[PDB]
Amino acid sequence: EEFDAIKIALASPDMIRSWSFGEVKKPETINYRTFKPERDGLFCARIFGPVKDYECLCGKYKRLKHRGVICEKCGVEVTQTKVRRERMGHIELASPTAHIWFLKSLPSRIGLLLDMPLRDIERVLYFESYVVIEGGMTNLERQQILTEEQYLDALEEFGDEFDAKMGAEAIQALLKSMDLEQECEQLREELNETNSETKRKKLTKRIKLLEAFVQSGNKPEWMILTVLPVLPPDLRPLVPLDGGRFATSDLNDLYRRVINRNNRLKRLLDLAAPDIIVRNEKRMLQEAVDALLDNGRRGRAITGSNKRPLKSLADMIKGKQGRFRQNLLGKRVDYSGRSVITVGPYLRLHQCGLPKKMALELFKPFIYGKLELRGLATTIKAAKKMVEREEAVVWDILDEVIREHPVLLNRAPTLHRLGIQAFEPVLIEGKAIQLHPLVCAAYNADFDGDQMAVHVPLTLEAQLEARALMMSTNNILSPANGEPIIVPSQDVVLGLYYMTRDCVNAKGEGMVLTGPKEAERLYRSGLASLHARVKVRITEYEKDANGELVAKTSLKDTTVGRAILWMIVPKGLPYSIVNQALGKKAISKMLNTCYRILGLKPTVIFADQIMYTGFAYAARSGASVGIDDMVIPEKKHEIISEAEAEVAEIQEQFQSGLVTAGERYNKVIDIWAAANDRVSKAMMDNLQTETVINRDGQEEKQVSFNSIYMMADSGARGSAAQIRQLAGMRGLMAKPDGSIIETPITANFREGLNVLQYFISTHGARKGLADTALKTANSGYLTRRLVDVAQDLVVTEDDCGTHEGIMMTPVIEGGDVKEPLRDRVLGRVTAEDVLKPGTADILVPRNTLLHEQWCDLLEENSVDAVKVRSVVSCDTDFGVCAHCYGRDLARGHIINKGEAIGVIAAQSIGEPGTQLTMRVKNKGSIKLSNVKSVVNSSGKLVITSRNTELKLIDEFGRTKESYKVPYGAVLAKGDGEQVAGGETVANWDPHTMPVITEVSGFVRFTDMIDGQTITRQTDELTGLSSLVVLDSAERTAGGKDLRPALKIVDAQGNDVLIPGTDMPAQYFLPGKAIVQLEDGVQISSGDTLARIPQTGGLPRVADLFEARRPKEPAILAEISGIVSFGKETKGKRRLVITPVDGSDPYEEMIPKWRQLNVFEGERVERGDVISDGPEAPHDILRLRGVHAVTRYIVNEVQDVYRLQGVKINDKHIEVIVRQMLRKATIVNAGSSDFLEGEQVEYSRVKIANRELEANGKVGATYSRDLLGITKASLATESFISAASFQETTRVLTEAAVAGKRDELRGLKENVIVGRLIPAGTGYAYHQDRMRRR
Amino acid sequence: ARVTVQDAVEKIGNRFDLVLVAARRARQMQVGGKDPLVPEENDKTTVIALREIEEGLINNQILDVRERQEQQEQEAAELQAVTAIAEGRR
Amino acid sequence: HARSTGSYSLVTQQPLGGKAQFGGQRFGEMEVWALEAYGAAYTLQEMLTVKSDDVNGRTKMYKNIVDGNHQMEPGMPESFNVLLKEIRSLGINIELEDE
DNA sequence: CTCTGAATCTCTTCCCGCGCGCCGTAGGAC
DNA sequence: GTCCTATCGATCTTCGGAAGAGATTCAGAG
Ligand SMILES: [Zn+2]
Ligand SMILES: [Zn+2]
Repeated sequence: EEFDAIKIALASPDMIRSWSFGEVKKPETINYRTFKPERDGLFCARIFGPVKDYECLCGKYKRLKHRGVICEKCGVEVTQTKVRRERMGHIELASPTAHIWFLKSLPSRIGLLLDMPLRDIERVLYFESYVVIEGGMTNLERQQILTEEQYLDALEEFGDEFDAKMGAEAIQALLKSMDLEQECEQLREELNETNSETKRKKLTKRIKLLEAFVQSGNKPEWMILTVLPVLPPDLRPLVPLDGGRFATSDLNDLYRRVINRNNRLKRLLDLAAPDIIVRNEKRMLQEAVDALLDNGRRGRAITGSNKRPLKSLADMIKGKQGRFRQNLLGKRVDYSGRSVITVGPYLRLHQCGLPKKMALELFKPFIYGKLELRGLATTIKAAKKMVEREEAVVWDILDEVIREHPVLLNRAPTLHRLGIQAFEPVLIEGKAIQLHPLVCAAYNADFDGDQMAVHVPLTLEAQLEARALMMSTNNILSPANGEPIIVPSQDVVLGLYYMTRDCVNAKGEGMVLTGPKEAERLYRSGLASLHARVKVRITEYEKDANGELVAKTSLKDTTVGRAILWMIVPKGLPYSIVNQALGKKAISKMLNTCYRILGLKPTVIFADQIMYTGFAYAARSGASVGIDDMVIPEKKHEIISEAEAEVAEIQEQFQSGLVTAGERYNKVIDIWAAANDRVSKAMMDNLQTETVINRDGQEEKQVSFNSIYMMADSGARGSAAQIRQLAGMRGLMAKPDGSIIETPITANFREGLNVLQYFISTHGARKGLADTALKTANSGYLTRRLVDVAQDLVVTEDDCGTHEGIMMTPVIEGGDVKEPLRDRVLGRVTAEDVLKPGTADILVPRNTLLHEQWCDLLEENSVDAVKVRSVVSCDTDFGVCAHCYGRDLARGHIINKGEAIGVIAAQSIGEPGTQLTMRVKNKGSIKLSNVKSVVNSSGKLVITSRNTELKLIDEFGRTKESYKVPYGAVLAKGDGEQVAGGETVANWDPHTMPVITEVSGFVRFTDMIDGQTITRQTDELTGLSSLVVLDSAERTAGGKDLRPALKIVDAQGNDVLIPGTDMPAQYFLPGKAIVQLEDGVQISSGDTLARIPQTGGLPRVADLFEARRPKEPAILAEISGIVSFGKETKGKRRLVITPVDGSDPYEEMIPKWRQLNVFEGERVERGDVISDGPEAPHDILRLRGVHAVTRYIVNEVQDVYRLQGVKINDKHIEVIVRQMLRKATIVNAGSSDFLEGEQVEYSRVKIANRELEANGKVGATYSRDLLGITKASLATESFISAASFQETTRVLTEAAVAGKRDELRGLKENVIVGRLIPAGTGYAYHQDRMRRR
Repeated sequence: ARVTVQDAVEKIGNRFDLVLVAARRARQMQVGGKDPLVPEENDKTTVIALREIEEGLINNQILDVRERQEQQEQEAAELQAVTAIAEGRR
Repeated sequence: HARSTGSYSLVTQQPLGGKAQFGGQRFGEMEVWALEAYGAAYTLQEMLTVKSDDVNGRTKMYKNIVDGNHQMEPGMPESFNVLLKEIRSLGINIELEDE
C-alpha cells in the first residue's frame, strides 16, 4: 500500500478485535507425531491461514478453481498461503491486565496519570493491598491504598458505601473515572498556586501528559490490556530440526504459558473458586503476561534451559540483535561475495581484478541475458545447464557482459566513505581479488590476508551512480580535508627517492645531454649512472593567465634520474618540482600541484605513471636491508660509561643524605634522558656521515646511501623513533602505573636485549595492545552517536540570505602560533565585505568564496580576523543553506544542493577516533587584553585584572604570540614595548595568590581581634611571624561574621579618590592568607598585602560532544556589576552578586574548598571566572552566546586532534554543534499558542515567530538549549529515528501515549521504509516532486 | 570507455543531475532502443550515455524537447486513425 | 565465496548468511552511511529493497535482468512489515498513512 | 512541616565483518 | 516404553563493571 506517513498511538481493544481473525483457545500447535496444525491453537489453519501453497488442510480443494472458497471438512479458507504471515488473532483475557511498558517506563505513565507512586501502583497491581475507589461517605480518599488488615477494618466500620478493588481492576476503574480535561484545567491553575519548581517541573510534565492524552484520541483504559493480539505464526515458525523434533520457539512458549494460565482462571471462575485462589490465579496471569511482553523487567526472567532467559516481543524489537539494527538498517544482500585480496601493480587506477569463478557466480543472470539474446540457449533451463558446463563460449559471453559493468568493493570496517569504491573489473585466473596499490591507502588495506567484499550494481541507475560517484578516479581528494587520498605508497616513494638522488662522483658525470630521451638511453646502455650529475636541455610548458600553454626551452643543471622522470610529468609544471630528491612529503604536493593546474584527467594518468616508474626503478634499486646496515656509533659505550657514573654521583648524595628521595629520582631520570639524546644524536650523525667519496681528488662527504637511511629519509617506513630504537638505545620505559624506569634499556635491537630488558619492554607492548583493543570500540560507538545525531542535515537551499558568521583567527596559544589563518578560512564564503588593512577600504565582496587565490591575497595582507558564514548560523528551516557550508572538500567548488553533509561530517570526525589514546619566544610588540593594571611604588605596571591576557604582535603587524598572565602580576614589558625573544616579559608568584591595594596609606586590623580572627603563630624558623588569618571553617561565628579587613585608613576619614569613584580603599582577607603589613604599617600602591597558597584523549572529546558537566565546575559569574558575600560557610557558603542597576539581591551557593577569583568588591560580568578549571558548555552558551560556545567546542575538540597530528576541517565539527543546540526553551509564551515554559524545536519556534511578527503579534522569546548528542538524538520529533537508536522500549511508549505521527523526513526513516533517501539523487527526485506540486 | 566524467560534469553543472539525465538517455537506448548519437565501441548504453553528454548534444531540455514532440506525433496519427474510422463507418 | 541467488530466510526473507550455506555478504550500517555520503540513492534503494527484502520485487528484477531491461520495482521491504506486526502484537496501533 | 538542597536508588550502554566447531524439554504416570 | 504435564508452589540463581542519568528519597532549613 502506498503511504506518506506513519502514525503511532494506543490501540483500543475493539481495534485489536478488528485486527484479529480468530480467538486462540487451545495451547497446542501441532501433533508430536503428525505434522498437521491443531485447530484453535497457536497455529490454527482456519484462524491464520492454510499451510499448503494453494491447497486447504482438509484436502477438499487443490486448485485455483476453488480459490477463495471456505471448506467445511476442516474450516480452513483456501487462498495464497502467504496471507498466513499477515493475519493476526487475539486472546480475550479473563481479567484485565496492565501493560508492562506503560507501567515501568522511565517515569510511570500509569502512575503519572493517577499521581500515584510506582511502588504503590505495583503493590496494587500484584494483589498486595486494596485501594478505595468511590469511597463516598467514608474517611477514604480518592485512591488511598489500604492493606488487607486496613480493608478488614473498612469491611465492618463501613458497609457498601465504599468500594476497594485489587489489582488491575482498581486501576482500570480509576482510569475509567478520570475526568481528564477538568483535571488538566484544575492542575494548570494549581500550577500558579505555588512556586515549588521541584514540584512545578513534574507538574508541568504531568499537565503535558494530560494535554497529550486530551488532544490525542487515546483513552485512559487503553493502558490496561484486555485483549492481547497474537503474532502471525509464520513470523514465529516452529521449524523442525534433524529428526522428528521441532526447534524451540521463544514466543510460542510464552504464549503457551499465558493461554494455560488464562484457561485455568476461566475454569475456576466458572467453578466459583475461593477468593484467595482466584486472586493467586489472577496474579499469576498478570505475571505471565509480563513475561510475554517484556521478559526481564519481572523479578526474574523465566527460562527453559541452563538459565538462558526467553526472548520476549520487546526483546526482539530492540537490542543490537534486534530487528532495527539487525535486519532493517543493515541487511544481507544477494549478488555479493568476498575473497582475500592481493596487490596487482599492473592495474590502472580505475580497474580491479576479480576471479573468473566469482565473476561467473555474480553475473549469472546477465550471462543468461545473453544466452537467450545470442540465441545460443533455448531458455533458462538450458542456459543454466550451459553455464554449469563452463563451456568455452560461456567465457566469451562473460568477457562481453563484464565489459563496462562496475563492481563495488568495500572492506569491513568502513569508517569513512572512501572505504567503498567502484571499479571496472577484469578477469583473473586465480581466486584472489587484484587491488590497486594507490587505492590500498584509502581502504587502510594491508595485504596480510585481508578479506574484502564485492557487490554488483544491477539496474541502470545503479551502474551510472557507481561510475559517476563511487569510481576510483572520482575520489582523489579526501572529504575530511584538502589532502589527496592517492598519497604515493611506501614502495613507490622509495623508488622515486632512489631515482632522483644525486651523488658526488658517479659514472657519466658532467657531460651534456641533448634531451631527456637521450638520458634514458644512456642509462639503459649502461654508460651512465642514475645519480650522475649532468646538464640536460629541458623544455617546459606554462599556461598563461588565459589558459594556453607557453613553451620555453632551456639548459638545466640536474641529474640523470630527474631528467628521466621529467618524461612522465605532464606538460604544465615547472622543473623545480622534480629537481629535488623526492620523498613522501615532497612528492605529495607535486601530485597535488597537478590537480591544482592540469585537472583531474591529467592527474590520474600522472599518478599511474608515477607508480609505474617508482615500482620499476625501486626494483632496479634492490635496496635490501641487512645487519651490516644497522650502525652503532663507537662513542656510545663511552656515553653510557659516563652517564651511569653521573647517576652514581646522584646515588652518592643519597648515600650521604645530601639529597631527598624524590630529587634523586628526578635527577637520575633527567640525566638518563640527556644521555639518550646524546646517543641518538651521535647515532644519527654517524648514519649520515658513513658516506664519504673522492671527487677526482681529496675525500668529500655527502648524504648517505645507507638502506635504513634512505628508507627513513624518503618517509616510506621507519621514522627517526624507529631507527633510534634499532641503532641507538631503546631508552627509558614506563611501568603499568606509568612511573619512569630509573634504569633505561641501554641496548638496541641490533644488539641482544637481556631477559630483564625484554620483560621491561613487555609492559609497554601489552599496554599499547590493550589500548588498541579497547579504543577500537569507543571509536565506533562515537561514530554511531555522531551519525544518529547528524543524519538529518542536507544542503537543501542555495543561499539563506543571512549576513552573520564566525570570525577566524590563527590559533595563538602557548606563545607561538600553532596553525595559520589560511587553513581555517579556505573554502568558506565571506560573511561581510572584507576590508583592506587600514580603514575605509574593502578588499573582498561580502559573499565571495575565499578560494586559494583569495586566501593567498589575504595572506599577502596583514589580515588576522575574518568573519565567514557558518552552518550553525545559517537561517534555513529543516535544512542547511549551501552558501554557509561553502566548498565541498572532495570537489573544490561550492557544495551542491542535495548532499548529505551530516553523515559526511560524522564520518570525518569519527574516522581518526582509533588514532587517539583511551588510557617570550620571538621579538614583537606588547599588547594587553582585558588588562586593567595600576602603577606600583616604583611606577611599574602591576596587573589589577584577573582575565588578563598577553598578546604579542611582530614587526610585520600580526599577532604571533599569545599569553595569559594571572592577577597580581607585574608587567616588566608593557605599554607597547618591543622586547626580544627570551627576555623576561612579566613576573608572577607561582605558588600563592597575592592581594594588592591601589592607594598608598596607613592600615589597621579593622574589626579584627587576635584569637578570634587571627592566630598568634610563632614562625619557629625565626620567631618573628607573619600573622595567619583564621579560616571560616576553623572558627565559629565569632570570627566568621567578624570577617578580616585591611581597609586603608587616613587622617582625612577617606582615601585619595579616583575621579568619579566614591569607594573607600577597603580591603579584606580570605582564608589561608599570610599577612605581614599589620597595624601601623604604611602600604604603598602595588604592595602585596597578603598571600594565599593553593585532560585526556578520546574521552576528552566524547564527553565534550555529550556535553557532560565537569567534575570540577569552574563557576562563571553572570549578569554584571560588583560581587558580594552573603552569609558564611555552614554546610556550604552563600554569596550574592550586586549589579550596578537591576536585581541587586542575586545569590548563589558556592563550594568551600574552591578558591574564589573574587572576594568582596571585584567588578564582575556575565561569564566572569570565579574559580579555575574547565567551564561548562551549557553555562557558556547561556552566558556568552551561541558563537562563544561554538568557538569553545571547536577549539577544545581540535586541541585533541592537533596534539595527535590528525587534521580535520573545522566545518565538519560545526554541523554537529548545529545538532546539539537544535532545541530551544521558551522564555515567554507570548502570542504563540506555546506553553508558558516549554522546550520546543528551534526551527518550529523560529517559523512561528516569523509569521507572528509578520502579523505584528508578540513573538515568542526563547533560549537555545545545548543538548548533548546522546540525548538530542532521542529528542527528535520523528519517533522512528529515535527508537531505531536506543532506549526503544522507552521511546515506543513516550511517543505512543502522545499519539505521535512521523512525516518520514530524514535519511534513516526512508532507509527503514525502503524508499529513496532525501539526499543526492533522491533529493533531486523529491525536489522535482515538490516543485511539480 | 570512460575513466573520468569531469567533462560531462562541467557540461551539466551538477554531479547528480548528470546521473539522472544519463539514466533517462540510457533507458531510452536500452528499452525501445533509439539509436545513439555517437559511434559505438561495443560499449554498454550506460557509458554511451556518458559519451553523448560530453559531446554536449543531450541534456534535460533536449530530451524534453524530444519527448513532447514525440508525444505530438503519437497524438497526430490518432486523428488520422479516428477520422478514418469515422469515414469507414459511412 | 560468491552468491547470485539461493536460500532465503523464513521469518524475514533476507538471504541466508554464511559459507556452508549459500549466503550473501551483510551490508552493514556503516556501508549504508558511506552510500549516503555520496548522493547514491538508487543504489541504496536497490540494495535494501530488491536484492534483499522485497519478495515480489526481486523476482520482477530477475526477469528484467534476464530480459535485459535493467529496471527495478522496489515495493516495500518485507522485513519492515514484520516489524509492524511485532509492534502491532503489543498494545500499540502503528499504521501507514495516505496523506 | 514541608522545601528545597544532596544522596541514595534503579536502568542503559559498550566497533565492524568473517569463518570454524559443539550444543540444543524433563520428570512422571498408565 | 510412552507421553505426559509443568516449570525451587521446602533453592538461592554470584559476587572479576563503569558511568552516566534520572528518579526517589531524605535533611537540615528556614
Ligand atoms: Zn480445506
Ligand atoms: Zn546559509
